[PDB]
Amino acid sequence: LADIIMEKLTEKQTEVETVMSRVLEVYRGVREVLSKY
Amino acid sequence: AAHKEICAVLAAVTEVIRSQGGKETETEYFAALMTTMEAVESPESLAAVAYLLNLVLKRVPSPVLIKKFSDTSKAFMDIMSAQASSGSTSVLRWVLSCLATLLRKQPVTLQ
Amino acid sequence: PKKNKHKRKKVKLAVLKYYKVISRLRRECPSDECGAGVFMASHFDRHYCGKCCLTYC
RNA sequence: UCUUUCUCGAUUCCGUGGGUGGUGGUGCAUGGCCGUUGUUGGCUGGUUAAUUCCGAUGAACG
Ligand SMILES: [Zn+2]
Repeated sequence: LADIIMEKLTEKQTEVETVMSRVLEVYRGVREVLSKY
Repeated sequence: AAHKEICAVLAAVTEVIRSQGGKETETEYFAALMTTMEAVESPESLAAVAYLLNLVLKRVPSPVLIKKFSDTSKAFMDIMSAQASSGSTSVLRWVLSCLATLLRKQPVTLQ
Repeated sequence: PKKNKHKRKKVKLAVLKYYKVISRLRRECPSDECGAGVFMASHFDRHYCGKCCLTYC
């Protein structure tokens, strides 16, 4: 019963997933450059 | 956007989800999710079921609590030991909350 | 000290240097956006593509 | 900006006017709008000693 409940919970999680559905540093640097360029 | 909804855990879980199968309450959900609280240390899914059992546990299953207090307690000691060895916050916080609910409702009790 | 504006050099028959008579006298850039006519500037030490800034040396 | 040719193609660029002028400055009439000359109710997150901090987040009466 616990295994069946776990399978049902996994199916519910999959259904919810269906229902809901290095450059950062350099571009933050050029952001700080262009903020007061 | 989804927390403020009436169907969410804000209001309706506190009212109609406590009636597990039409009768409030059944810990068969709690005892069935042992396979999730065992051998799975994934965050943000343990926290959700911990929050849900924290809210559901308040609706007085008192003779069942007195009966399987041993099962709940051993489950909780393995939960706190694993979480203290791991070092998370949310799951520990609501397992403390459900400890509070269980000990308020009810030798090993001193432990 | 007045700054004079830059004037583009009006070169005579800029088209008439990439072809013979048939073939391409200059290289072709192998990029995705550029090709089949985007000729390749051949400077005395290098080659440049004038659209998407390709650089070979 | 000074060389060396690669590309974009009408999205143009040179000169002369005692001719206006417009991202102009300024005053008047001019339409809207503020302030100006009472009374009773009503929590996902990290953080601190701490209901600590930030962070999301209504009414009538004269
Ligand atoms: Zn090219």
